[PDB]
Amino acid sequence: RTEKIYIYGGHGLVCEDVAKNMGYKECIFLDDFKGMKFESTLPKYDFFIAIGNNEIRKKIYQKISENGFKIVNLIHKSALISPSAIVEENAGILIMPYVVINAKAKIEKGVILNTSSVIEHECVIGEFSHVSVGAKCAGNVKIGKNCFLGINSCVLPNLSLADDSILGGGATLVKNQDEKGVFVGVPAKRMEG
Amino acid sequence: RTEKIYIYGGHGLVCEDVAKNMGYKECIFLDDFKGMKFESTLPKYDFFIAIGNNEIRKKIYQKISENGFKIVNLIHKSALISPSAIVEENAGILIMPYVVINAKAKIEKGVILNTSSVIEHECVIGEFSHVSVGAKCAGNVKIGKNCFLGINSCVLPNLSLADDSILGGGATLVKNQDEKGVFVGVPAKRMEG
Amino acid sequence: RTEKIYIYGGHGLVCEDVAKNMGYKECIFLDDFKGMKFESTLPKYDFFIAIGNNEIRKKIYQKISENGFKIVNLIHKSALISPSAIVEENAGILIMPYVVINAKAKIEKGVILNTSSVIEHECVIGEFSHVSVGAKCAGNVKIGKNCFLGINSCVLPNLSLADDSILGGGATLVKNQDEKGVFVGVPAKRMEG
Repeated sequence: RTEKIYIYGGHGLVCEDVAKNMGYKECIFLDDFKGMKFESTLPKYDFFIAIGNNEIRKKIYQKISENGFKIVNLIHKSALISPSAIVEENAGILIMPYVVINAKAKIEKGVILNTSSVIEHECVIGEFSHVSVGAKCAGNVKIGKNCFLGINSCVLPNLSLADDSILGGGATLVKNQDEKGVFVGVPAKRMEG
Repeated sequence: RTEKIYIYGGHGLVCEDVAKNMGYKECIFLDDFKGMKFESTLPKYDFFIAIGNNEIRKKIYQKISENGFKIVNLIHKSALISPSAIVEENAGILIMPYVVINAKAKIEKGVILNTSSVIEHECVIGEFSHVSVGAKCAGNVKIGKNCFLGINSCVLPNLSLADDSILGGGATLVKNQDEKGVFVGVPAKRMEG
Repeated sequence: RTEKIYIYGGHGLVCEDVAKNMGYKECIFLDDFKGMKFESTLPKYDFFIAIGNNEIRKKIYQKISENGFKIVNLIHKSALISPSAIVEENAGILIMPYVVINAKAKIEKGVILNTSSVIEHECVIGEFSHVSVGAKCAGNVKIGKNCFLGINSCVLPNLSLADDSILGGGATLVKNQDEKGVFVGVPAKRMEG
């Protein structure tokens, strides 16, 4: 790993913290879409994309890769990752604070695993997916590409979620899909005074 | 930090554990409202208030402060706190086991952050609030003073909760307030045999 | 503790990881019901039962015990356990990644505490119960024997759950029982396109 890091990017601050938690001494913030074609003249420190938004993550990932930078994973030192889990190497993957990834799970490329999320044994988490704060996937769950799992959501064991799907905050997925969809919980209801 | 600690106070036991996890060698239990005016004759070891109940916490906090004691924070050594987060110094704040507080969050004075709760980047948590076990605040959430977030509850990003509000166990807050209120989830329903 | 471990048993892989996280150097997988009466001829390394299923756990536990093996607890080194908590010694108890067990809680014999679950102060968790991923018991909760708490479920403080009960994924228990029962949450609802 390099000693400084370029961070492209609120989610930028959190990525700075994870980078500094790993050995990084200096974070360099860039947030310039159009200046990106010139950035190839810069010293090749490690890069990270602190977006988003799957899908700007993905676009900018591709532009930065094609400009000769290495886009590393940021994994905080708190995360517990089984030696048999597969985390795509140098793939712009963010692994928060207190994440757990258990035996033979697979995390692909530019996934976000947000703080205290749990990926159980034998999960796949597809490319450019966002598993948010405290979201939990039970054993053998298959999350497709460009999915969003909202805060405190969960997925029961052995289930698949199709590409481009949204699981709302506090929702529990109970059924296999193959078709993309959106997947809401209950709403705290104000009690009337 | 002092070597012994006075603990005013079930929540008392848990506070004893956190104090001992930090370097404290001896915990001294007091639970005497009326004897408190005499306690000023005692050796000034660090103090902690292991109530409650916001609001007895607050009252007793004020009486103990005015009697010449320092009321410290108890932060277990498991908690992960961003160097840019603000935790009010010496302010009777309890931070449990596996709590995470991310970049630029603010925790004020006599807050309880119970075990495995998560305070995301740029939260405020107002004075004498109780964020209970496994409760999670997404980025930029504003919790008012004397609020209660029930077990396994969550608040979606960018939302504010007004002073004196209650979020029930397992509930998800989805909407801005400014008015105080109470904010219930669903009830596991016994299936009939 | 012995240097190798027999593991009887997906949940087997996860148990291998916990054993290796503790000092174990080699895991030996057995999954032979009928060959078990001969296994008494083997070297008496530590044993663990990586089932299940309460209740095969229990049956096989009893057969392996009667064959002269010690069935140890597997506790990952991440788990935080109050010095005043009681974890039944050498009792086939699995304690995952990021579990917290607070002051004066009791964990009996062949319980599963799955990853990031939380057992608050003064809980009992009865024999051969399964507290699953991210499930949380508030203070003074009594879980009976052979109970199942589903993923991301919770139990409010001071409540009892009777023997042989099931709490569904994402459900919140709000009421005392004494009678066994089953105890469902809400279902993420696909929104229609």
